[PDB]
Amino acid sequence: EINPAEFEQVNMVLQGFVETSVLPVLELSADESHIEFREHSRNAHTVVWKIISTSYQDELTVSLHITTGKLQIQGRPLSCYRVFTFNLAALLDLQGLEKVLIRQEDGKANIVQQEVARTYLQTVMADAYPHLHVTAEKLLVSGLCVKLAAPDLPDYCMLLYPELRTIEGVLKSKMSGLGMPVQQPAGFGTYFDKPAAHYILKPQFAATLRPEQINIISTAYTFFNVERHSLFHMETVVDASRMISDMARLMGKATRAWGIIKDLYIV
Amino acid sequence: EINPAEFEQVNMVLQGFVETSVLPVLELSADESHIEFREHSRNAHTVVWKIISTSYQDELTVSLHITTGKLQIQGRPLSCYRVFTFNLAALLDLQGLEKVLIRQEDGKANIVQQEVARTYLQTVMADAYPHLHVTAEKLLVSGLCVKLAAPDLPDYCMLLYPELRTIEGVLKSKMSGLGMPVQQPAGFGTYFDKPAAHYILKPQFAATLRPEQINIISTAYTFFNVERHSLFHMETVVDASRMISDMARLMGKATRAWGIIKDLYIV
Repeated sequence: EINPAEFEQVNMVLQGFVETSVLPVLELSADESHIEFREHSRNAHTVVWKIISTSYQDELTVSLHITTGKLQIQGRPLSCYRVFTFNLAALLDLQGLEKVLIRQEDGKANIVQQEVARTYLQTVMADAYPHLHVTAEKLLVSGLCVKLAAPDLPDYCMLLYPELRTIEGVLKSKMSGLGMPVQQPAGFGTYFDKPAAHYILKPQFAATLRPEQINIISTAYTFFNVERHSLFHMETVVDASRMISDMARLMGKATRAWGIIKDLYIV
Repeated sequence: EINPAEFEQVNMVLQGFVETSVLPVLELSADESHIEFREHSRNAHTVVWKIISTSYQDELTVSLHITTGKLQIQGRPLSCYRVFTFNLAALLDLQGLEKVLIRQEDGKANIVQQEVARTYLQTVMADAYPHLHVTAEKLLVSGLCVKLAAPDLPDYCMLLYPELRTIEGVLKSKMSGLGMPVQQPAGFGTYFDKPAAHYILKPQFAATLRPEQINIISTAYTFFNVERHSLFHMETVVDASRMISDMARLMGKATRAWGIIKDLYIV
């Protein structure tokens, strides 16, 4: 089989944006070692940026229509798209999140009864649910509505974005509160070694913690890192046999993610 | 406020029926003390039954179009409708179940990703999920899809049907396996007393059981009886302040029901 993402064209418009909101998303995107951005043009009505990959040939055009608040994304749904929409995701309303995650118009996430999707999230998070940050709760509920109404797609891998962005925020605040700030250079990596396939906290940082703190931080970062690396580096384009074509398999990854999120809050 | 159900007309058609399937549903319906049915006409193509209430003036016309398999229901969505569709519910496909529970055409339960609705049910049922009867699992999953895609309704009370029918089946098999068969005359009631607002097993039947068996059977039957009585006797028409206008409140009843179902299986 062949992954269809590299033959696909993206040209979508997202509502309710101002430039102050878009700048940090571009900067976050450019923290990836293969991603950079630049401003291409600016006048009174429109500002256009270009996100490019320094590895594979790829360029994403992002246009803010200032007067209307509309943010347009144009290109292919490859690495620049995956990176930019990941960092954009927590800012989006339900309509916008669905568009970036399923890459179609006329999605149906807006027909899902939100209170029923919330009771789903309440059940899985259990004693973690009241600890959820406002942004996380909204992203996870909106992400559940997107999963619940997803159309038939060849690859569901992008539907894990709400969980992975949520892991990122909780991991960041948890490590920061434990004396391990995560900031722009080095990032998470200054805290972890990687023998075999798993990341474990370096000895000097582990030595300050209890064993359950050590374990949840290491297992959370490993899951976040491996899953996000696979998405950002198009691993399922390079190896189409790894496409998540089964929604039950996607949910298997989502339930694992929910368990990590839960543990990150109750420790 | 006023409940709109008594001003509403129902005329819907359900797919894939044969007469052998419909007869027991009519007979079950006529086990209610205020409900009776009769066959009105029969030829080679169509058989028509009439369900009537002996209390309030109400008549439901049920027509089986034999050649096409279509089962038509015509009347008002009052007591005969509530009783007949309750006993019909476990027989219906997703489209049919949605029609009887929301009373509209063009529902959207068919766009819900079933595997995501299943993982919802798997999470709430926990160690009970592998114990679920085939019919119960299908009804609960289909019922979840109906809740998830329900349109804006003034009264969501009917959306508890999948849970209440499921409680009924598990309660029946559990009591039967414990020496307490539930059959057509007397029914459940020959096993229970009712002091105050709660049903408790009669002493001679309690004396054979362990305390947790006694408690779950009594709390399950109380919930089933009170909730179903309120639906069958139009309590939210008589007292419109009790309409379940909030989907969060409906889900509160559904989660309680799920907990009873769970306990009924793990005892």
